[PDB]
Amino acid sequence: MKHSLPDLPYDYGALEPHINAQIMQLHHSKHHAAYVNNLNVTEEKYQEALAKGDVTAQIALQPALKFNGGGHINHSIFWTNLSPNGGGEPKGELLEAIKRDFGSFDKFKEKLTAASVGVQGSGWGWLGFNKERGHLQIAACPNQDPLQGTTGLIPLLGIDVWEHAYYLQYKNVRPDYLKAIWNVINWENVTERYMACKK
Amino acid sequence: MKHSLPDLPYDYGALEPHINAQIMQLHHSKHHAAYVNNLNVTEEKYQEALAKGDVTAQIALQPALKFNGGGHINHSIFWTNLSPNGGGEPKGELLEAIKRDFGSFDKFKEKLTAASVGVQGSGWGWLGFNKERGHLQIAACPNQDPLQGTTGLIPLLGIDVWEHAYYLQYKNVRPDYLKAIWNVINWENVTERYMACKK
Amino acid sequence: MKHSLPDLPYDYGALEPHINAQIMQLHHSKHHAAYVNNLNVTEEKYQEALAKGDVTAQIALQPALKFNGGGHINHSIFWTNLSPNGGGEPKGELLEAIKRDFGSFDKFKEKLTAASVGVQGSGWGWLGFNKERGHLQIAACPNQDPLQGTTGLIPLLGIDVWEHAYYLQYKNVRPDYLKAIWNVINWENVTERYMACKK
Amino acid sequence: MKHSLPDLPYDYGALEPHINAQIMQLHHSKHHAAYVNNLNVTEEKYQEALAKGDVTAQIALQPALKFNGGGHINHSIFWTNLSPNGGGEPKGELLEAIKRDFGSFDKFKEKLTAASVGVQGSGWGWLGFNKERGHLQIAACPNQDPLQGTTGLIPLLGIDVWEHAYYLQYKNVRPDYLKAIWNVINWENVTERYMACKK
Ligand SMILES: [Mn+2]
Ligand SMILES: [Mn+2]
Ligand SMILES: [Mn+2]
Ligand SMILES: [Mn+2]
Repeated sequence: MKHSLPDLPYDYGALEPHINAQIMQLHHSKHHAAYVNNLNVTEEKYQEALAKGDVTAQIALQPALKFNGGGHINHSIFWTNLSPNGGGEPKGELLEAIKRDFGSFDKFKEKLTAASVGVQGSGWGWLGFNKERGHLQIAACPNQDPLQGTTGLIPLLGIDVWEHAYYLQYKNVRPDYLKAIWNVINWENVTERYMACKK
Repeated sequence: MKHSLPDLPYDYGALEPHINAQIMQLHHSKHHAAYVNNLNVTEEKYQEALAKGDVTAQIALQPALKFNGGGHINHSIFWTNLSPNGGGEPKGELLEAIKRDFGSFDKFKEKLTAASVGVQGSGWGWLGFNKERGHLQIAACPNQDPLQGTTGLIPLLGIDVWEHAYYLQYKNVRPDYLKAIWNVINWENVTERYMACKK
Repeated sequence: MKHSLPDLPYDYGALEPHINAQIMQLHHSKHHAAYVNNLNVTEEKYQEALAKGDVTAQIALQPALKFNGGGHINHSIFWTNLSPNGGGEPKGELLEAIKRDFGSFDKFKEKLTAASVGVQGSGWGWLGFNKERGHLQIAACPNQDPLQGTTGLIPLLGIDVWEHAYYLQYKNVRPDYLKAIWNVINWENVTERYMACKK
Repeated sequence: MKHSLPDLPYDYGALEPHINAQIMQLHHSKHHAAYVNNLNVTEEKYQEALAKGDVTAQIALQPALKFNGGGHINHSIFWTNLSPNGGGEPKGELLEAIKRDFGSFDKFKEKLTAASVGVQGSGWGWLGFNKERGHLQIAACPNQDPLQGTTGLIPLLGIDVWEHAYYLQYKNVRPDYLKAIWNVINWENVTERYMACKK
């Protein structure tokens, strides 16, 4: 059905000094663009194999489908999770859910930071919503494996810990990047995603 | 177009005493039948998701697509790899390739046996053809991961080491099953698959 | 110090008609016995590699360490999770936690059944305790990957869905085995494991 | 047995302009150093669990052992695979093996480049020696999974395609990094590793 690179909801430098403009521009215009481009190529090749009934070709295409498809899913959410007007704490029912499920907002930040810094290799840290249990949940995903597609949790807030998300600015020091990104979390967007999870 | 369960090319009791009739009937009429049906179900849900551009739904279906699709691929080859007219050693160029790539037929049997008995959990041992290198190659695959779809090798001979392939007759002693199955290998079919790889 | 095969706490035929005596004897005296012995073999080779600083040899041994070590861990819990005095529903705080975290005992049974029947290939379904969140949690594990070692959840109740756990009696119909096993769950043991988690 | 960060066999700027000095210094003094440091911590924790017979703790430590242990193995080989005096083509039996197993030196470069650029996420491209088959073989490894520990192939030449190996200089354009690194391949070292594989 054709996938497209979404416009960034802000200027490439809007998240400075926490994530610099060179990273944002590369991350959106090169990395996410490649995922979209390679996803469209892979989807067309899957339509051919499916019409041909070639199951071997379908299975051979699965790694590229999950990698680029997950990449598209994850980054499309990620851009909306950040804002130049972000930072601080959420309000209302989301903040109450965070206190109820994690103890406090500070304890939640520790848990999500720990999950993000604990990713060995490329991956993502996620705050998600468990619809079956009706409460928040933190999970980590490898490479571009998307949260809902691989675990069923509804994504609320994602932290990209691929090296291209921080290396130009923070080099190997991923914890400095994790501390900085809290200043640009768009809690308005995370609240919207949380409210959508409830009828 | 759909996928269908192939008829077994021989009687359910044709491979006794090496593989008994209760195993052959369950393995074909229950296990393979389930894979083919569930593959068609999974493909239909993927057909819908692909047209809808729902990448999350596509990625969520990948485990079932590889598992049932691989199940169909692997067992369809497996039935042709066995025959009451089987056993012994291959002839002609396949035997020459085995001696060239593995040293001898007996050395090849140990390597394929070792790969099959070495599967921890469910899986398959494979003799394949490496098209890029132009020679034979042995590999092991977990669960129903199909050989060509996951490694690119062209399948020539597969050994199913799922417990349902032997447990009723050999119980926990997988090596006893592996010793017996050499008596029913259809080297005519494996030779046909090998000759198709070279041109 | 070594690891040893624990005696089964009941007769091999004590769980009939739900799990027959041939399965119980093979499962304990053949399968679990193999895991314990091979675990001790693998640990000794790792003991040597660790003292030698041979990291390649250590890493090569990890699949066998997790597989046989998990095999020992999982089955040692499994035997205590079953009893001829089992069946029915738990009492006290465990039942209260089940109702609180899953809605009802019946809803909990479906979720654990769904996780167990959903294992593609060999594996286990688990009811566990999340120490960080302080509540119950269901998870599925592949092959012999143990629950606490791979996810941190404390094991309370495990359902072995390897084919050797049911095939002789129920053949391919894993749901028939899952329905039967609820009749022999030792809720006294699961309650003991749950109460140890809270302090 | 205590692991230590090996000295780099050359100056941090010795591989310029192909890999810049900032990358080499970060790669050796920060990334490899961390692998060594975290490996030593993990090994000490494994000795405690092993003496305690805590198999759960051993299995929980396996990801960090493979990650940091593999990281140490892979980078220790990598530094020796490069040299300011490198580039060009190998001579003697290694060059003959490359021509025999891959067709030509240029075709081999294409195959190893393709394997390296094909790594989705973090990982490594390897030219290895298959001792059982007695010929060269190309393989790719995810994250820090070491070649010999996970596949049995003897490592001859490794290409690190983690983003920290090239991103500061080449950004997202991994193919430009792969083309440049051929100018500093230490074929003297690769030849030594190849000759050691033969009696
Ligand atoms: Mn990214
Ligand atoms: Mn089968
Ligand atoms: Mn078992
Ligand atoms: Mn590196």
